[PDB]
Amino acid sequence: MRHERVVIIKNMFHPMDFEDDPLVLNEIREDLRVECSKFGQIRKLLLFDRHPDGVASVSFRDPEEADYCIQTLDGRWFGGRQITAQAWDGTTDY
Amino acid sequence: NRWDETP
Repeated sequence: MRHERVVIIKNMFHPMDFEDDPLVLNEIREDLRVECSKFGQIRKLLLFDRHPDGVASVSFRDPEEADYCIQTLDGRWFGGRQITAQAWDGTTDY
Repeated sequence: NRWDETP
């Protein structure tokens, strides 16, 4: 084999963030899409908005694009949280 | 955007 194109990003939010502002979810989604567009063609972008670990997945067209994304985002700060970015393990669901 | 915002 698998040449991984999917990036799993964590700690981007906590689901309570969307409890009292119905606009934050779409703002975070767009923030991520705009940034990730610089790394490669996005095939699919998902926010797991009820996952307690603040998870998003970004699928790219090429594995090099996923690599560039992981290199740039892992350990970066987002909205006051330090995020992780890693290649999908191919098994875990969110 | 929220990129690079610290606590």
